[PDB]
Amino acid sequence: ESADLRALAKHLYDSYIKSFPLTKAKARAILTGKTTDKSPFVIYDMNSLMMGEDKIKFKHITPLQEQSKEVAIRIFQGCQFRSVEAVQEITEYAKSIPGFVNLDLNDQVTLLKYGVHEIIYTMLASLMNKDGVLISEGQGFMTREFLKSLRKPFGDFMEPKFEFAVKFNALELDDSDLAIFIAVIILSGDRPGLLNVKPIEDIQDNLLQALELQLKLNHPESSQLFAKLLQKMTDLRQIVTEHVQLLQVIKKTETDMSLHPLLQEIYKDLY
Amino acid sequence: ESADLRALAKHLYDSYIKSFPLTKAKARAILTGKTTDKSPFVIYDMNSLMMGEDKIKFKHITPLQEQSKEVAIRIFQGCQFRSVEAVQEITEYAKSIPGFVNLDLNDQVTLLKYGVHEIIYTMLASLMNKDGVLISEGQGFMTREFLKSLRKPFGDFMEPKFEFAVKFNALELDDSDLAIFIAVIILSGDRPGLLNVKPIEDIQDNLLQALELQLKLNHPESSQLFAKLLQKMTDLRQIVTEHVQLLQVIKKTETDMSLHPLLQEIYKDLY
Ligand SMILES: CCCc1c(OCCCOc2ccc3c(ccn3CC(=O)O)c2)ccc2c(C(F)(F)F)noc12
Ligand SMILES: CCCc1c(OCCCOc2ccc3c(ccn3CC(=O)O)c2)ccc2c(C(F)(F)F)noc12
Repeated sequence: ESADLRALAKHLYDSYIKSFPLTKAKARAILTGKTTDKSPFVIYDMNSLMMGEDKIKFKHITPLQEQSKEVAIRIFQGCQFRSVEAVQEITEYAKSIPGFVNLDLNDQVTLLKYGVHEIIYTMLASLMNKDGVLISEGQGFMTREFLKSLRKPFGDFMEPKFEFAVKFNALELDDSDLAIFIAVIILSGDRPGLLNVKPIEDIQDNLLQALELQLKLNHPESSQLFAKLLQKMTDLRQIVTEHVQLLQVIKKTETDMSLHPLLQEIYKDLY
Repeated sequence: ESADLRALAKHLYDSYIKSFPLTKAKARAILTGKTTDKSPFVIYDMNSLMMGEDKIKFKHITPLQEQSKEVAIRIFQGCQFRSVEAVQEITEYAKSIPGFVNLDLNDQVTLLKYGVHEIIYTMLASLMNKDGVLISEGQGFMTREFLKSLRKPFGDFMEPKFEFAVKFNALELDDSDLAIFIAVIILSGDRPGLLNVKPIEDIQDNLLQALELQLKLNHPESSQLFAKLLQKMTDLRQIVTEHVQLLQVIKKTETDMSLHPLLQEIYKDLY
């Protein structure tokens, strides 16, 4: 039913605004300059990075760890911290998705374990453009060129996400759209080790309907926007697999690395 | 006018029926012996428990967790699992209380965050009699005696809710009464961190009027039920402070640390 599907859309959007501090609308305002409260410090090379990290004078020290390593590894650690925080926000949002908490508790973990990074790259695009990405709660902007030039492996962890973002952002989705798309990703019946597949697919079918209606009602001039959005779901999967492999590379080229206890669990036995 | 207050009550009752599948009328019929045809499985001890635990799995894999830990901890974890489910139902009901979704987003989160526990205990009384509580949407019935027999910490974690349900159920409230009372509790202007108190009080004032007329009409012979009902909140606030306080001890003296990413994160400045 339309009325129902519209209510679900409205619901997902609300918990989305509640679960994710930096939305696309806000990210865009900062990137476009439209907003007015604090222009982002730009990090595009080694000297601006030092000044950006030590910029800590009027801006206190983020909850993330300090440092005592090289640049590449220090960015890797910042990506981990930030990624761990995202996971906490996505889990909170996942709980508001009608049906999700009613699922077998093991499948709730499985859908989270496999859909988390897919969601992190999808939403990370909201903070990107072809020249860089907003960091530190929209406080800074690290250029694509800088991140791409990091010694060997580290650089390849970044560029892929950018090529994805540039194509994903051409779809022009907004928060209300993304709120439903994210939910479609989490309720994926094809995740490895799911015990009760059908109940999860029935919910996804419902969200898929809500998403289609949402796309037709918010972008009436965008032909097949629904299909082209679902296609990007394959791009996401490639990002994660690629990422998982570069993680294997890093185990051979770096010394004591070790990921955060929460990220280690997600990657334990991951495709 | 009465008519508007009565129309609000009916709106609240209808939303309530949609948000909460197992109503008091339904539960009381099961707790008694109406339409004798599906007497729930009664768990009255450890053997019966495990006998019915794998009985709601003997069919298929969809419990809350299975045998592989201390029974007391496993029952405590099932309570958490169900608690997170109830939160989602309460949230959905909240959205139907006139005025709620128009409040500041942050305040909504805050009202729910502190109100849910008071609501969960209030509503659990509908599923209890002096001797036990209906579980798994009325599929099971676990005896208060058994809940009480759980080792020291866990046992006295359950009994206070039974002590509260007996005294509460003596007020003889029905679903149409409870729908309004629930709404009154959610719209409490004294929760910590509320940004706009005035509007929350204005809404609650209209609900207090609705609840009072409802009680005056539905229970004419129950002298001052309205006042006695408001007074029960002091007992609920107390029950919550106890439960929260007892949660401290549990967090400070236990092994199993695998919980639901809701209640935990939810607790903040929570008395
Ligand atoms: C979600 C990370 C987004 C991100 C950036 O996005 C670029 C693409 C990031 O791709 C990732 C995402 C997650 C990552 C890594 C490396 C490890 N992880 C953690 C994980 O795999 O869960 C790389 C770039 C820089 C930062 C920083 C900074 F280092 F500046 F503090 N924090 O977060 C960044
Ligand atoms: C809402 C709990 C209701 C309840 C029961 O009610 C007894 C009183 C429950 O009191 C509570 C209420 C909330 C609770 C706990 C323990 C943790 N929580 C979550 C929380 O409030 O933080 C205990 C008893 C057993 C179960 C089970 C079973 F273990 F059988 F699967 N599921 O749910 C039960």
